[PDB]
Amino acid sequence: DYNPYCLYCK
Amino acid sequence: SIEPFLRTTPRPLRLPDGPLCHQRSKFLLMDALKLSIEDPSHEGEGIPLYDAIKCMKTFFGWKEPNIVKPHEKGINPNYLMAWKQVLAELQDIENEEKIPRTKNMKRTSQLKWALGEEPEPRSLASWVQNEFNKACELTDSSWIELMRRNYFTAEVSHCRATEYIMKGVYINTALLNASCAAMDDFQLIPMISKCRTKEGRRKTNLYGFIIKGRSHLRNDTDVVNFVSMEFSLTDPRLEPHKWEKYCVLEIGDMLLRTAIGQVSRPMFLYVRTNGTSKIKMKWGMEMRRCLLQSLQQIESMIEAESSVKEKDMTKEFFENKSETWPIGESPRGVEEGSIGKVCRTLLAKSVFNSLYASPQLEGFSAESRKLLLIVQALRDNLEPGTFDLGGLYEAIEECLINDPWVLLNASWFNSFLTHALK
Repeated sequence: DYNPYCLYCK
Repeated sequence: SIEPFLRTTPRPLRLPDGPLCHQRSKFLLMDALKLSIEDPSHEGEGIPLYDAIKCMKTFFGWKEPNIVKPHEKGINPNYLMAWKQVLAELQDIENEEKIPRTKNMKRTSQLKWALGEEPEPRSLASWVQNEFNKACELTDSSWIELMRRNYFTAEVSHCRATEYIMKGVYINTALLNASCAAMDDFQLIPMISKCRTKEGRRKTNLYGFIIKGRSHLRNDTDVVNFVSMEFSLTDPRLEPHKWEKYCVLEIGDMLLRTAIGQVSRPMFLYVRTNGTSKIKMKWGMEMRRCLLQSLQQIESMIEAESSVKEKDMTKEFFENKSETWPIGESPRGVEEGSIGKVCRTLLAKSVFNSLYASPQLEGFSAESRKLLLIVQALRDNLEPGTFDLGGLYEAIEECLINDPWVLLNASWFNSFLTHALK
């Protein structure tokens, strides 16, 4: 389940 | 630095309770079925109606249509008759010498009814996420033809979200041109896209048809009604809630070479009345901005490791798929993926914001951004002002009613929050 917000947690 | 117990820890957003949310896109997405023809080597776009008839001839299982899931708030016989009417008019086109560029349909009582001459809360259904995931994947076809721009393009060209861009530019352009040229007439518009196959050949794709209603679009805001009629292999009985706005017919039997062998599966037609506007059509026509925009987003993420290591690591990041960003979230753990996944995830977000554009999304975006900044500052231990969290949660949560994409975005935020302020 892809969630674009997880890119904020790099 | 105030005492801990006084510090405000943002709570999850509250998503409304209700019956599951329903599909509200202008056309089908993951459930779409293409009937396709291989264009000649020379190619040269034929006439939509000619291609559409050609595409329909590639299917060999057509049968007498029947209603298998009614539109609860509709006159379902009118939908069946509307479909039969489309076939009759295609037959008439077939019988003339030349294929015409456009076809105006007879204004029968069923078409006038269907062309027409929601504040109740809904809970978030899992179909929305499933849609988003499918938009992120790669198709076997490339939907775009021809810096860091080049490596970006390699990754998104076969991306399902990019099919949706091209589908939406085509339909909205047909729909707009028909709207200008034939304001009174019920015009029959094939839903067509074009792609290039793995082998290199051009392909023309028929998803179905749209009948345009009356279109005196004096203003941007003025609405044109239309009936959409779209092939699919999705049985509506799997997820009835998704299809509340639709009448679904069974129109055919399709052969699939399955993992056991050759199966017969029913082909369906998803039918519904829907609306759009001059401004909404023009925005549909602009959907290629979604590629420029997500490009800007990726170039900016590659302008962080370009001013950190004093040398742009583009050839690195793209050429080496060993670097990863956090992309998904299995309760197993945070799923990570190559820069390709990131490019596609971001495209899909940009596209879905276009496809599911709404006032709710406008509110949600403007407000959730401010809370997002607070959450980032909290996570960096920076002590941002939380004095207006009350007003902010109100401004956000009054946008959480029934729109499936907003609901999904809210649900995504709540997951981010848990991980961010763990």
